Amino acid sequence: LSYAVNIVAALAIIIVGLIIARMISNAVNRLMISRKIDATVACFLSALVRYGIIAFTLIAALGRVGVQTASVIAVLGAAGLAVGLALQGSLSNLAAGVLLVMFRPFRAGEYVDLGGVAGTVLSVQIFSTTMRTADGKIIVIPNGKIIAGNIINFSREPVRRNEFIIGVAYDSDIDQVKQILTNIIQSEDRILKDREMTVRLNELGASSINFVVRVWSNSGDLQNVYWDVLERIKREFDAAGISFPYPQMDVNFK
Amino acid sequence: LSYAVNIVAALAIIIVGLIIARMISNAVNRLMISRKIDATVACFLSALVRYGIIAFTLIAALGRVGVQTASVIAVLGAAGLAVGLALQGSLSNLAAGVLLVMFRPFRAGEYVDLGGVAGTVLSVQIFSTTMRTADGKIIVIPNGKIIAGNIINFSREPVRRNEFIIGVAYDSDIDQVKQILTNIIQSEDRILKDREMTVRLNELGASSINFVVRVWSNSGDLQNVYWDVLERIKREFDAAGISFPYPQMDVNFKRV
Amino acid sequence: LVANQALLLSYAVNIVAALAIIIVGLIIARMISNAVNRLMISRKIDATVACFLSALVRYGIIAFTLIAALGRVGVQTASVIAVLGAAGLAVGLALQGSLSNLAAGVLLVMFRPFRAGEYVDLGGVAGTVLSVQIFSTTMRTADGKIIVIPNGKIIAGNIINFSREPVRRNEFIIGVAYDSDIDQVKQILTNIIQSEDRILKDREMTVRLNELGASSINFVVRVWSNSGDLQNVYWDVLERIKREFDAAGISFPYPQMDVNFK
Amino acid sequence: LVANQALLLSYAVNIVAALAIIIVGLIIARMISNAVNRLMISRKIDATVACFLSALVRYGIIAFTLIAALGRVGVQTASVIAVLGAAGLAVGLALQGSLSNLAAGVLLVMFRPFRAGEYVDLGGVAGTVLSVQIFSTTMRTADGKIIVIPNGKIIAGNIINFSREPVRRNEFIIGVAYDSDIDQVKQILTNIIQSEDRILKDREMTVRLNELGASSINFVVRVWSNSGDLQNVYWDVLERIKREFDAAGISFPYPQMDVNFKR
Amino acid sequence: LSYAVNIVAALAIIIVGLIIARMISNAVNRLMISRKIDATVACFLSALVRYGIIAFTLIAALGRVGVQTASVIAVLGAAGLAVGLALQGSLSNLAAGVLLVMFRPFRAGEYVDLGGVAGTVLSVQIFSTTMRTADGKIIVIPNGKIIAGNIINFSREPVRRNEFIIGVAYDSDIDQVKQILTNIIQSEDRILKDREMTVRLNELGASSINFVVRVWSNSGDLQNVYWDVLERIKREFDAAGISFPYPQMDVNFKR
Amino acid sequence: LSYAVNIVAALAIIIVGLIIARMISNAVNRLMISRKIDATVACFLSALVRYGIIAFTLIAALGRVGVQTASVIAVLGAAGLAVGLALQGSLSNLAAGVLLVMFRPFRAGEYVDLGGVAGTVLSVQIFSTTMRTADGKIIVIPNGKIIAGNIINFSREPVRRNEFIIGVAYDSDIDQVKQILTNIIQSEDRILKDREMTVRLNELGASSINFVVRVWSNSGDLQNVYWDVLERIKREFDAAGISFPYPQMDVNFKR
Amino acid sequence: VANQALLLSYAVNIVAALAIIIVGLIIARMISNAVNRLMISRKIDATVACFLSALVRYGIIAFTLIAALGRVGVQTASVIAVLGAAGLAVGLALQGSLSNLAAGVLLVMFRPFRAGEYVDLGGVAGTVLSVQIFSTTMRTADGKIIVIPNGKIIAGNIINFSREPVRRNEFIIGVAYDSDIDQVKQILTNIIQSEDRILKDREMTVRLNELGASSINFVVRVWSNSGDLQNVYWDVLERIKREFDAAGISFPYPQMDVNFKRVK
Ligand SMILES: CCCCCCCCCC
Ligand SMILES: CCCCCCCCCC
Ligand SMILES: CCCCCCCC
Ligand SMILES: CCCCCCCC
Ligand SMILES: CCCCCC
Ligand SMILES: CCCCCC
Ligand SMILES: CCCCCC
Ligand SMILES: CCCCCC
Ligand SMILES: CCCCCC
Ligand SMILES: CCCCCC
Ligand SMILES: CCCCCC
Ligand SMILES: CCCCCC
Ligand SMILES: CCCCCC
Ligand SMILES: CCCCCC
Repeated sequence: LSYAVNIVAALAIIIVGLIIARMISNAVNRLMISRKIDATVACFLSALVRYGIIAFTLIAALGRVGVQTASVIAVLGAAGLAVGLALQGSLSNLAAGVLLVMFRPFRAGEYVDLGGVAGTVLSVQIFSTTMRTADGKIIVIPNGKIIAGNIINFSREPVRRNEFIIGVAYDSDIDQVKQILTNIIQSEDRILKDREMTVRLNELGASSINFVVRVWSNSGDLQNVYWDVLERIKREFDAAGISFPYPQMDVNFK
Repeated sequence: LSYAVNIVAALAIIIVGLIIARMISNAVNRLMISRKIDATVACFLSALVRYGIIAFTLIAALGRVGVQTASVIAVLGAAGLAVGLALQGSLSNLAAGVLLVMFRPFRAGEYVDLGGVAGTVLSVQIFSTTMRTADGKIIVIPNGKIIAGNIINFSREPVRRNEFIIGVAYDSDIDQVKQILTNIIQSEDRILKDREMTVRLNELGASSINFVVRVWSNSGDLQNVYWDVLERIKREFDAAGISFPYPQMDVNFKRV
Repeated sequence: LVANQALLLSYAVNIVAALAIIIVGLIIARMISNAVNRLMISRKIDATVACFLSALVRYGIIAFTLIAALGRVGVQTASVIAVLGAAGLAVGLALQGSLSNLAAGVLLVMFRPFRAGEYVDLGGVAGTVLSVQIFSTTMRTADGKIIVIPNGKIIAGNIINFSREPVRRNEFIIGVAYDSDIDQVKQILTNIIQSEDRILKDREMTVRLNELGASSINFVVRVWSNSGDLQNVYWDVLERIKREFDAAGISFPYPQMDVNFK
Repeated sequence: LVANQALLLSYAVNIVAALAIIIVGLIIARMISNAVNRLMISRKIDATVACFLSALVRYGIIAFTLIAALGRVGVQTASVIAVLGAAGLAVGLALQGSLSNLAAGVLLVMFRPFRAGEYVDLGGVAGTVLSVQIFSTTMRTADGKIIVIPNGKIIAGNIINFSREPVRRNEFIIGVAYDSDIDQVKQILTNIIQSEDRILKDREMTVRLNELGASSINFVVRVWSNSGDLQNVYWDVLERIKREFDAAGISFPYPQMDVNFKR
Repeated sequence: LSYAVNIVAALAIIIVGLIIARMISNAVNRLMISRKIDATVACFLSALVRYGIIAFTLIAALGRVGVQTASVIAVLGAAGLAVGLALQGSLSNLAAGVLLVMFRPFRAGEYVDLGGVAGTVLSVQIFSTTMRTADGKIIVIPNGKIIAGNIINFSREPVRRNEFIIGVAYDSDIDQVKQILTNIIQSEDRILKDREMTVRLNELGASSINFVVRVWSNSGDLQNVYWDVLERIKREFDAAGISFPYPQMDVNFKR
Repeated sequence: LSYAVNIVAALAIIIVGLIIARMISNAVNRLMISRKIDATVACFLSALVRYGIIAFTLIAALGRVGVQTASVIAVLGAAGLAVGLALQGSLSNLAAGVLLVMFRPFRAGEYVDLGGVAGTVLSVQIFSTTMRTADGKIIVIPNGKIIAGNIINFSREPVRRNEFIIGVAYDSDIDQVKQILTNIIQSEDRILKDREMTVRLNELGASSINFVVRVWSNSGDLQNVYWDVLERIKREFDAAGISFPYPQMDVNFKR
Repeated sequence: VANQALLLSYAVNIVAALAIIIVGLIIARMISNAVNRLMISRKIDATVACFLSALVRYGIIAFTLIAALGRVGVQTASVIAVLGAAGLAVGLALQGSLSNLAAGVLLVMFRPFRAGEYVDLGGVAGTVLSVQIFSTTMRTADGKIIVIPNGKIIAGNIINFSREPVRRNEFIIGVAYDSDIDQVKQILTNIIQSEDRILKDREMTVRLNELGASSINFVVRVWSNSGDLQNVYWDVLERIKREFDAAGISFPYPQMDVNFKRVK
């Protein structure tokens, strides 16, 4: 009879194998964490070391009860592949997560645009990243999607550039317009003077002459510099009698 | 002759194998559920443990009736692959379902936007999620599709931000306009005063000066704060003689 | 080789055995694969799922049979697997789309996101479901067109169901001249929706100034009715708004423009 | 090796046997694969399905034949599988699109979402179906263009069929000036569609104020007719709406604008 | 020592195999071309018959110098796969080329639209098709791309259909307008009279009443029938005092 | 002990194999280049012949130190596959490069449009093609991308066709307009007279009658013929009192 | 306790298995560094030499594990299967990065752009800062930092604004329908003749280009050095304005002929 002996041996092997798997796979895990390898990378790789051993164990254990060696590979292969398909997206997001943490194209707290979606990063989870839009919406984007696309970071550079486009009537003095605009941006102290300070006639529009003005400020200042400068342009041009034209039209009666 | 003995043995093995499969695969299932592993994950994995054993059983059983060991693998392989292709989408939705339950980017009852489709979540089924739009339509979105895309959640933050853009005639007093607007948002108690309260000249438009106003309120209040504040802006500006301009045009006459 | 006929009829026996095996195998395949099919159908498993799975049980046995049968005429065991493998794969590619539609068909039947007779929108295509066939779903548009959409395509996308909820919501946006009394406009609109008995009064009844438009003030009105009523409530309420505002001297403004002569 | 000719003609026998096997195999392939083909066609299985499946039965046998034939000249059994495998795979890739179109062709014939002669819209392309070939479908547009669409592309997408239903629905949207009598407008329109005998009276006959437009009030009119009638019912009804409204002094407004002068 | 004998045998086998490959693969090629099988199909399939034999030869030849039988399959497999990837697009274009030749959805000289690109087909090469646009641009489209998409053929039907849409002022006589238009298309002999001849009030536009006119002519005539008919519509309506309205607008003053 | 002998033999085999690989793979390379096979094709294929031999060498060499024959295949397989994935895009661009050189849908110096990007081709590198836009931008497009899409060639045909669309007021004499336009294109010698010379009333527009004019010139002339002809149309119509209408509108007053 | 002949008997294969792993790991280190130095010294790219050396390393660890696990009875096909799966798992996870890695090499190797050049990579323009292992960083004209994956970059078009030393401005000027075509051209030609930053040995187009709805449109095309392009446009444009105003050439507003009626 002595089938009983193989059946208990098969269980013994499974038990001994499961235990020797736990320890070898923790040993390797501590070893990589202590060598400053990423926690998730060390985790993922240790999990493989674990199941590699369970696999070898099942092969030997099922082997002793006559289950053939190719059959175990085939079956486990299928199982692995089934799990593989189910875990596929997550595995990809997992990896992206590691790379975002590892290379930090953005950091929690930075305003970014990830595929036409902008807001301030809260956190980068294992599989996805959370951000808060300027108006309090919480957006959750999968890590894989993020890393496949462009990452625009508004916060990384300390200094940024406003552009104004102002339209004035076709009969404005080009010199006066420029002078006034230049005075405005000269007197604004939040405008960096050691950088570009463009003030030019840019376009001959349908109903107006368009002047471009480009001026750098610190990120923090950018918003208010625009608003403040714009209000001055309004008041100054009104004072100087420079017209902001409405839509124009020549009409020919019959 | 004694082929009969292999044929009965083959059946015996199938029967004994099917029974020993049931129990080993339930044992492992209860073990996972009791260790607080997800019900669907524990189910999926147990189903594999089950068929792994049926596979080993069929190999040994068909083996004893002379069907070769590689033939059984090939055939079962093909079958598995056939089923694999058919079950592929669902398997992916199944997994997404687990992750939505597990990480709860949204919860039943939250207003969300899943790929340009907005409404309040009813439930997250095994393969798909159901929501009701603001006007009573029921939308059913596959879980996989949801988790591949962005998940905008309107309900998660307690505090949210209205923006108003008001256009006034080019001859309005910038100071007056701002003052009035500021008085309106100061006197509204549903507007959080410890947060942003922006009131600025924002744009020199074709026919109007455009002021932006940005003010935070609780999610619940957001809708009505907008409506209420807007109606006041109208009445106040009308009282103060601030003009909401119609489209403008300078026309220069001639005769042919 | 006239005289060398001991090893001749010797082959004949394998050739007949090979046929015998094919025949016996084909018969034992039919029965085992029907037995399994009845077993599933009787255990309340879907007819198509039970069919699909039984078909596999069938060909698995024909495969084993061909291997053994071709085997006894010397065709090697790996060759039969390779060849059948290729054949299977060829059929596999040809049947791929259908297999996917087949599965979607099962799931639409099984979970019924929609039911025959419901107005639905499947990927920007709306109409009333007629049936869900094995591979595709048929619907009739509001104007009598028959659209046939593959099941797989349906289940991959969103399914908007107009019919599932018993109660639905109309939105009206009405534009009135900038000199209208905000209070009067609201009052009139509120009277209209109060007096409409098909408008559910225990639900939202919004009437608000919504937008300061280029040429008009825009009021939003939002009011729930039963699905069946929704269409006619809109039409009826809209006609009243027209007649009432006209009576009250509330102007629906045309496009506006201030023109400055030069 | 002049004298060493015992082992020479010894190879000749395998070489002729190899050819004999190829020949016998090719012949036994032809017949077995025709036998199966007639069997399917006679059992009312599709001609193309029966063809495709028979072609596999054929080459399966040629494959077994080549293995045994090349085998008897020492070419090893795994080598033949590998080589034929590659060849098969090469052909596989080249034939892939067609194989998919072939299958779609079968399904279009088999389920007939459309039939030759029906006006259909296949992925934003409309016209009257001429035929469904093995790999693609041909249609003629309303203005005489011939479009050829691959079968696979057709079956992956929506199939809108204009011809399947016998009865279809016109919608008219008519804009009248803001000072029109809502009752009069409706009455006139209703009279027009009542007196049109090609408009089915047992079905919807909607005539409603639908939209308050920028320059006009818009009335919707919806009325069912037989497919054949649909075109002319629209034209005929529209012309009447014009003449009737003109007679009744109901104005079709031009674009409107209030203009406020200054200097 | 006698390794030298295996090494020469290995070369002998390679040489004998290469020669027996050439002939068997030409024999098969002539057999197919003579049985009216496509030149490219017969070529492609013969090339496989060739390398199948070189493969068997290398296996046996490398075998007699001790290189194991699975190793040769693995290595050649890899090589084949490397070439496979590089040749993948072309193989697909090759096949499309065959099918375009074989089924001729279009023929050289026909005006066609292949995926929103129109012009007159010059030729269908092995991998791609060349056409000349109406204004002398040469477009080269890959065969695979062509066969995956729609093929609109303007030249296949002998008879085609013009549509005119004419806008007239809201005060035009519907009967007069129709009559005039009908007279114009009746008197045009290049307009097929046994086919559709639609002349109807089609649309109540913002500034005009729009009449549709639909009339069939031969492909060759279509262009000039349109131009000629259009000029007559202009002259006739002007003569009859039917107005082609400019953009309209009702303006309501104040100040 | 005599493990040392296998270890040195293993190295000997690697060395002998590497050397016999170099020569066999150069021999094949010269053979192809001398038979007028493309330099890149001959290169790619020779590289395979090389590594095939290194593979056989490693199998035999690692074999003699006890590393099993299936293990070497598996490992090298994986390595090959790793390199395969990394080299995949380039391999595809490589092949496209060959085909663009080989079939020359365009040639350096031709103005072409490759997927909505136009300019003059500078060169076709191994993996990508460089062009200069009309305004001095250098665009670099991967070869694979190019060959997958349409290739519009402006330079290939020697003769090309201008189309002018001119709008004149609704009260213009159709005959006069045509006559003037015809005189203009008759007197232009850079307009080929043995080809199409269309001058027709084409469209009844909202504010104007639109005449189409279509006339062929040599590629080189096309640009300036358009400019020159257009300026004449302006001066001639002004002289003849033919009006280029501004936007039109009928306005109906109320109070 | 007594059955200890076959007990310590296993211990030897277990220590041998470890010995093999250790000896294999060490002989892997050196062989894979030896190959790495060999490539780097032969002027092979640092990343290519790295990637290939890493394969040489693990190939040896693989052979080592097979032999080591082999001596403790773990069968030779099992080790291949298991390592295969592991490799494949890692393969999938590393797939995107592997593709970006390769693109990184090719961008460095062929330099379609160089740090400091203004480029447009898939409708995104700015000046390149650096090309990292997996991605490229650029700064937009207004101070935004964009990070684009290398693979995405090489799959698409690369427009380089900085590579050519000479570039071409186009001006389109609209003048009233009653302007003298000759005068307009003459003035424009004088402007571009007198601008010294405009290359005179190259195209200098000034033509009537379009008969627009409300204006005649003249095109002007003129080459300058990359550095000059911006300011040449601005300067030339301002002159066109002042000159035309002086010469009484009108920049027309939108035009319309209006035909009055009196409804009743
Ligand atoms: C290889 C994993 C150890 C951490 C690497 C950190 C790299 C920083 C790149 C900026
Ligand atoms: C394989 C033969 C079965 C034919 C199916 C017919 C279906 C008819 C539906 C209209
Ligand atoms: C095997 C049949 C299960 C059906 C699921 C029902 C869910 C609504
Ligand atoms: C393997 C290094 C080659 C580098 C070639 C450089 C081409 C510009
Ligand atoms: C599929 C779920 C995996 C989660 C690991 C934390
Ligand atoms: C880690 C769990 C694997 C199966 C998920 C469905
Ligand atoms: C739960 C049913 C099994 C899947 C076969 C389609
Ligand atoms: C074919 C889908 C199977 C259903 C499992 C719940
Ligand atoms: C039922 C027919 C099988 C499909 C082969 C194309
Ligand atoms: C008809 C045989 C297939 C040929 C592929 C190019
Ligand atoms: C690629 C050619 C296939 C033709 C089958 C009729
Ligand atoms: C037929 C040539 C082989 C392809 C290598 C680019
Ligand atoms: C990539 C080379 C293929 C060329 C065939 C003529
Ligand atoms: C020639 C280098 C091989 C590819 C590794 C990135």
